[PDB]
Amino acid sequence: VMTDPIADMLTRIRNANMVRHEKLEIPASKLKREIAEILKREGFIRDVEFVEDSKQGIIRVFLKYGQNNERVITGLKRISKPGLRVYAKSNEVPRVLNGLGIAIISTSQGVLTDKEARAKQAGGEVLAYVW
Amino acid sequence: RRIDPSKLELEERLVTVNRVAKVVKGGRRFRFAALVVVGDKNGHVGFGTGKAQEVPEAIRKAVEDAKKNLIEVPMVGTTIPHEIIGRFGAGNILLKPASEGTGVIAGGPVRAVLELAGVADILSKSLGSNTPINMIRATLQGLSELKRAEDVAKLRGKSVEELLG
Amino acid sequence: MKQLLEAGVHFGHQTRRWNPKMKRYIFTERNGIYIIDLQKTVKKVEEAYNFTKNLAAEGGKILFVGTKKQAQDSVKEEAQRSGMYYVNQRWLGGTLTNFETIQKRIKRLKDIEKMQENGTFDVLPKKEVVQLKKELERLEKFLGGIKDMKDLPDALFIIDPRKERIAVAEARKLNIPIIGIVDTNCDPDEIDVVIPANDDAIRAVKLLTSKMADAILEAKQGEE
Amino acid sequence: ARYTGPSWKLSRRLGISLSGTGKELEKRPYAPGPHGPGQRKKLSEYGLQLQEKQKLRHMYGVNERQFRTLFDKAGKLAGKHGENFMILLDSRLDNVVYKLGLARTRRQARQLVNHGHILVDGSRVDIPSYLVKPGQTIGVREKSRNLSIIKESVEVNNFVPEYLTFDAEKLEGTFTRLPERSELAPEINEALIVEFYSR
RNA sequence: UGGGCGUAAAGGGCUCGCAGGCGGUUUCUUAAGUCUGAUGUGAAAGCCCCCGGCUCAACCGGGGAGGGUCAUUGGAAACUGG
Repeated sequence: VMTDPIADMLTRIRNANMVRHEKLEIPASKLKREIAEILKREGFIRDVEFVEDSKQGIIRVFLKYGQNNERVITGLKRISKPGLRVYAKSNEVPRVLNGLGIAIISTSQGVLTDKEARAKQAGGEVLAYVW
Repeated sequence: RRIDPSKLELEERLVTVNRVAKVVKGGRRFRFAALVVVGDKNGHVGFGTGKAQEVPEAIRKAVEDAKKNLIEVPMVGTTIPHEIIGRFGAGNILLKPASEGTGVIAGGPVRAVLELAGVADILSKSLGSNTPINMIRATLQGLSELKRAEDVAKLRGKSVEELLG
Repeated sequence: MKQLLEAGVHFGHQTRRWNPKMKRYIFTERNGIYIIDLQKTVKKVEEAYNFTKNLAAEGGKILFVGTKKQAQDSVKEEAQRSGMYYVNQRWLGGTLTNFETIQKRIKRLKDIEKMQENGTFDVLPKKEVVQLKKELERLEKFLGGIKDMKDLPDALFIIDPRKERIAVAEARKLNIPIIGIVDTNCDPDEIDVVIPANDDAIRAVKLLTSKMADAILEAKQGEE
Repeated sequence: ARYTGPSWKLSRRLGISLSGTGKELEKRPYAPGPHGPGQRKKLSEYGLQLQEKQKLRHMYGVNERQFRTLFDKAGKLAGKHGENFMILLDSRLDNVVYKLGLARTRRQARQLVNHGHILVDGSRVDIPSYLVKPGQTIGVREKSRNLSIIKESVEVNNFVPEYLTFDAEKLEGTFTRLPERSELAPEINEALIVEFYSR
């Protein structure tokens, strides 16, 4: 029953990849907009734009698509989940899908990519992996 | 893909062969079934399932069927670029990148198609059903799944080869 | 290049049978039948025009599939005008895929055609030549289009992909690009160069195959 | 343990003249035993594994546990596995001895080491398996310089390995540098020998 | 980490509900969990790393590494908790 908005947004983007619609809407949160900005930096998605309406919402996300068909992301998963806490020391963080994939790791400094996290040497909760 | 050209001869090493029987009124007709796979050891691999009453006919049908299809099989640093999981027919298989000295590590026929890949090293493990056919179809569906990280980097405008490795 | 006036009577076709995936091609509902968006037709026919213009320089052969009633009548005249090979009635299985067996078929046609005049007649007993003659009559209709081809086509035309979805599946089984008109009940994904327009009308196939045959005759006109 | 059989027959089991290289094989092209006139049958994969390992083994004559020891100790080493493994096999004293041309075959060279004919850094070493540190000298020792067999070995000429150097006038030579894999050309694959020990 | 439960073993007959588990968004605060530095200890031997010594090896030794929901203390506020 709406147990976690972020995992919900992840099944939103994965189903969106499955249905190949140009865009979809999600309810607002700064936690959501920040990591969405991280995906905006990674470039897997073309654009994200919020549209205010009382109270929360509503962000509209535009999926990017390749020049030669093919899904831009071959996989996406949220290792973190309620009822099973997870933690990661700064040196312990995996480099998923080797050099292509990037971690989405919330830290005390904020959400960070695994490269930026390795540079900052800052540990934190691992929100999700995208590849 | 695009397309599937077949312009290079191969030794065409065999992976499996087995007799098969079918009941018919007045007896039991026999037909053989043999799987054979092709690979140039230049990063191209294909598969061929050929059944026939006669063994040369079966292996040659497997040859033409192997000729019918090929896989791009990406290979960065003389090894598969990234780890993958591949279930098929309740036949999962895991593959991982390995150190150059590690050598090829797999089951039989999947080691055969990997030798056809020409790759000098690999981690691999069978899961679920042990039958060779689904192991080959899954391993090669996984090879088809494989793509260079540099290729995906070409697909989008970020930077060439982000993370080191 | 096709003009809008040529599209002026060709608007609309199927309803109820429509595939959702082609909804982008659809403009709006009316009465019952959906109306196709004409501008998108102008774009796809434009790209098809540049593409067909590109094939003529290659010298590549093209197939003209045709099976349906009140549509097959046009492709015959358009093919006789183009000089290109064609299909009059129902497509036979494996004519594209089997290749060599069909080559044996046209070889048999060429053989019996020689049997008509070399003097095979008035030698064999009459019942046998009467049987083989009717068999040749069975040959000429199905093979009248096969007589002009031997190599696998660089591309193939189709009057209705849903009728030919298995043959289209064969061309996809190969690597051959597929030009062809597409209805709302048909799936666009099977055809790399769709032509969203009606086909059940004789004029519907007629004008499109006319503009295509004109583009081919014009592109081939340079020769040299 | 080691030697006790024909050994030449073992090379016949290989089908390859290594080692070698002086085995003729051509004198009896057929495989050893009654089945040799008949066409060869393809070996089972694991049987090909053991055949490959054994094929690498006969040139050295090394014991199973010792060869396995050099193996896993080589694998413990960082870097290329087959390179460190082959150079570990090449680090053995008796291999440097036979490659130095002191003997027609490695086994008698091991016997000459067992006699202690061969000094290391001017010091006698009766153990064939002794590790070869770079820059160490290898000689016939002054007491043993005069022997008909040793001179019979010295009189024969052969091309020197790049990693070693030698002078017959001094009857002495040394291990100048660690061998490259490119320098040696074993008939055996190394990916296959590392393949055998999968676990 | 690393399996399931339509028909192979396997969804409780159904429901009400304590304990328990989980739980929308905005803002501030707290620093429990968490992240990080420093300190104390986690014996030696042994395992691992680089070397030395019994003729090599086993065996033996030098330094380093390794190992705690560990303890003490200074910070980080995004997440979870108050």
